[PDB]
Amino acid sequence: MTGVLTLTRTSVGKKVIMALTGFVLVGFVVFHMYGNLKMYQGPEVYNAYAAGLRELGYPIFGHEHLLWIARFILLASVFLHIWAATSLTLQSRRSLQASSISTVRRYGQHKRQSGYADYTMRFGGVLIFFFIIYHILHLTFGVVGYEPGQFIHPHGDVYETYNNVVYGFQNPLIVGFYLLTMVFLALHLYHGVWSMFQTLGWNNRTYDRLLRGLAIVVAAAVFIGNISFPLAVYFGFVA
Amino acid sequence: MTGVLTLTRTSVGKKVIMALTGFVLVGFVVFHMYGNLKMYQGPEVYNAYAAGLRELGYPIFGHEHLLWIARFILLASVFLHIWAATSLTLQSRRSLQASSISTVRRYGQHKRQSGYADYTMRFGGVLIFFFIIYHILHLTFGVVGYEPGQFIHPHGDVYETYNNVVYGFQNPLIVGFYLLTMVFLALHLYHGVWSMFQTLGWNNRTYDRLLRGLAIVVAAAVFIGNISFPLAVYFGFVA
Amino acid sequence: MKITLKIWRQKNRNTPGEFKTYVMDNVNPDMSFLEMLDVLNEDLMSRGEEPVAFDHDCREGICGMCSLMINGVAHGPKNAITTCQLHMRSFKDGDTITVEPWRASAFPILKDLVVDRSAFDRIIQAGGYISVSTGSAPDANTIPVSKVAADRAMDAAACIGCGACVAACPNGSAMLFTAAKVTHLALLPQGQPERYQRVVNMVAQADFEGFGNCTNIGECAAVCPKEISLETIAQLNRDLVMAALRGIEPNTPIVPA
Ligand code: HEM
Ligand code: HEM
Ligand code: HEM
Ligand code: HEM
Ligand SMILES: CCCCCCCCCCCCO[C@@H]1O[C@H](CO)[C@@H](O[C@H]2O[C@H](CO)[C@@H](O)[C@H](O)[C@H]2O)[C@H](O)[C@H]1O
Ligand code: SF4
Ligand code: F3S
Ligand code: FES
Repeated sequence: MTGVLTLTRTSVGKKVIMALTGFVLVGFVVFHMYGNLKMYQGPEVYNAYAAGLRELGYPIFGHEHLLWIARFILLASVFLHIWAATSLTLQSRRSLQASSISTVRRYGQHKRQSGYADYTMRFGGVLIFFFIIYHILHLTFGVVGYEPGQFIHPHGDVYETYNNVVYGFQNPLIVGFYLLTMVFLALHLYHGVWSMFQTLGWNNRTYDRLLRGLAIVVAAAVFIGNISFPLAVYFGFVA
Repeated sequence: MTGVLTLTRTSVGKKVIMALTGFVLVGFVVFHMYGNLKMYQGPEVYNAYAAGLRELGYPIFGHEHLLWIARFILLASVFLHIWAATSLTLQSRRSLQASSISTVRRYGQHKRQSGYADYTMRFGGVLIFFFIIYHILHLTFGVVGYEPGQFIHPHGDVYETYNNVVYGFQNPLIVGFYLLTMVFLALHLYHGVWSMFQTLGWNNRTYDRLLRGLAIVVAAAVFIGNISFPLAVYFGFVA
Repeated sequence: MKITLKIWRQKNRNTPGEFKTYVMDNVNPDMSFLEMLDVLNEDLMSRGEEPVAFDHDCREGICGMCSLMINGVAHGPKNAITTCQLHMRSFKDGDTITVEPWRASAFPILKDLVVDRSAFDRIIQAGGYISVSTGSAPDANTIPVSKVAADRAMDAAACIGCGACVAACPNGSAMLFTAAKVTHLALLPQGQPERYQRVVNMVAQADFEGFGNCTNIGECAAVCPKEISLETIAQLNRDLVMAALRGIEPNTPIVPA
């Protein structure tokens, strides 16, 4: 009688919450990569994009209103995703502790015929969480992993994100960490884009191969772009 | 089993394809006429509109990003429309060849009671195809219908569409061709704007007269708007 | 055929088990796996050892009592067959093969290879039926059912309750079993009046029994002996979403006696 909050009670309801949140997060990731593609055009276009994000309909919607609304929606979605992930992972871990040879091995021999989605998805989720924290702390605020006197904060209406990026991916450790995170995110998307359509029930015999192809292409595009950025910055193609 | 591509197999599916394509093409025609109405304001406003087409969502999307997407959608729709029209016309020609007096007639005497839609739609479609071929080659590219040294290509970020328009409709033959094409397109819309709703099944007793009136008003508006241009340019009212 | 077997051996629930090896020198290629186990049990009894215990009633792949994990694959390496149907012409001379029970928290291990699958019965007890009493049924041809709907309902309804889907997925989820029952009851008009409650109840019961969630991996469909497809899970998800939109609340869970 509570209503749509009934999804909190059951495991399938948590999966549905996770699917909707995954829709929002996949949309954000695709749009973010598309916007970040502009760094190849030049520093002028990149800074214009960065400035225009805040002035999204500036005469009518005020300053930074839409960006703050989008940030709030993204935070809510991420928190719901994390909560459902942790709950479901703990529940599925409880289902195996009673009957297992060891705490690290379920069967004496087990051959999988449909992929390793659980391992990849969960480990990639944890890595993506840590990467999100570090990336926000490293490029939005510029207080970690950055030489002193090299970060230019937005001073009024002028943005220097091109300078921050070209001076950000210079330590090889940072670019390696970014590449690892992007590989795991590529696998994450490659499974989740189809999984979220199946979870909501928008799947049958006809559309299964189409959805698999859509997941493949989305994951490949995101992976290619997001590994092209820091590698190009490090090697000097983007200067 | 294959899914939506089942519409390719039957005649009614091809008519549904034509209906959706006609929706897109009617929308484009109306929007294009509305945009071209601006040249009565003056060269400044017309050139501003032409420039702003290539810059939609300037600080979000790239240069000529939405325009190329719209161009691709228009090409896909036009190709589907042509393919379905050719297939169905050939089929209906086959249906009337075994039993028919002579070869250009069907009945010794035949009196239609519901209008000459087939002749109008088919001949207008062929004429519109040829007109589009000439139009893209006339105003967008400027390689035919021009005395040398009169068409100013878009140089950098400036546009001279007003100059090309005022130097385009000077030959009486070209303006007459435009007259004929616009008349035939007016008839085409006057039938199609209702035929699309009937073909998609969104037609009852109540909405038949409403949809017929909507078709009449759309056809008349498009006709008047698109015929006001070449006459004004030729007579010198737009200079 | 000379075959080496590694059988899981556990005395009871509390006593821990271990793997034991038995070598069989002569094996008929065309006898089924369970008959090999029977010959091994006869040899063990002759020697003076404790025979291997396993579930088997029908030996036809219909009852669903047989349940074995052979070489890491449920119901043996061949697909779309049960353990009783697995004839060992599909194995190789000198092969070493391991057999284990199902492994789940909701399927306690009772003996060497026998498990407790009463959680499936409890899942069924919480809404997996049509509440029609005897004597009140109308005439058979009162409600028409299209041939396609009846065929899909029969495809979903041919579930032998073996529990291999639970032992297939890593999460240890009974999503395929629950989805098959929900789909079978939801494709007929007689199942309409209480379907949106039904699914919710059933899902809750699974969560109450100790099963995991479904990551949409798909091992269950590849292991299932009756080719129950993933469209059943999509149908269950649609039903549960629709029930949540209606404010349907799960009832009290079915506590075991
Ligand atoms: C290596 C490729 C990437 C680069 C170069 C990059 C760069 C940036 C930059 C410069 C900003 C600040 C935007 C601005 O100041 O206007 C930003 C914001 C952000 N990035 Fe990335 N990013 C990358 C990949 C990612 C990925 C894969 C994610 C997803 C996990 C991500 C999540 C974010 C988030 C959440 C923000 C903050 C958005 C906001 O607060 O409005 N980034 N990124
Ligand atoms: C980059 C942002 C992310 C996106 C776009 C994303 C996307 C998805 C999608 C679409 C699904 C499938 C949802 C469903 O089928 O119901 C999924 C599953 C999952 N995600 Fe994420 N995810 C992201 C980040 C994370 C994070 C940060 C974690 C955890 C720390 C995580 C852990 C999981 C887990 C555990 C699952 C499977 C749940 C299960 O056990 O069944 N993901 N993800
Ligand atoms: C100016 C762009 C055009 C528009 C907006 C347009 C619009 C329409 C519409 C709305 C219909 C009725 C759809 C239906 O009832 O399913 C239609 C039918 C038709 N159009 Fe077009 N059309 C255009 C160009 C063309 C072209 C270029 C051709 C052929 C070369 C053509 C030939 C036809 C034919 C032959 C039919 C009817 C065929 C049948 O009923 O089987 N049209 N058009
Ligand atoms: C006599 C009335 C018309 C005028 C004054 C006119 C004006 C123009 C001008 C100046 C251009 C070149 C600028 C550009 O490339 O965008 C153009 C292009 C074009 N016109 Fe027209 N036009 C007329 C009729 C039509 C009609 C009725 C249609 C609809 C079928 C049409 C479809 C197009 C298309 C598709 C382009 C190319 C746009 C592009 O993809 O770049 N024109 N028009
Ligand atoms: C960044 C913010 C997010 C991180 C912090 C939150 C994550 C930490 C929580 C760990 C899990 C505890 O979360 C809690 O899980 C239990 C049991 O799994 C759920 O419990 C409920 O659902 C489960 C199955 O879904 C059933 O047993 C039953 O319906 C009910 O007990 C609670 O609804 C949830 O609140
Ligand atoms: S769904 Fe398949 S594997 Fe699961 S119990 Fe039923 S028949 Fe066995
Ligand atoms: S393999 Fe397991 S994760 Fe779900 S889809 Fe089947 S129960
Ligand atoms: S013993 Fe009955 S299904 Fe195998």
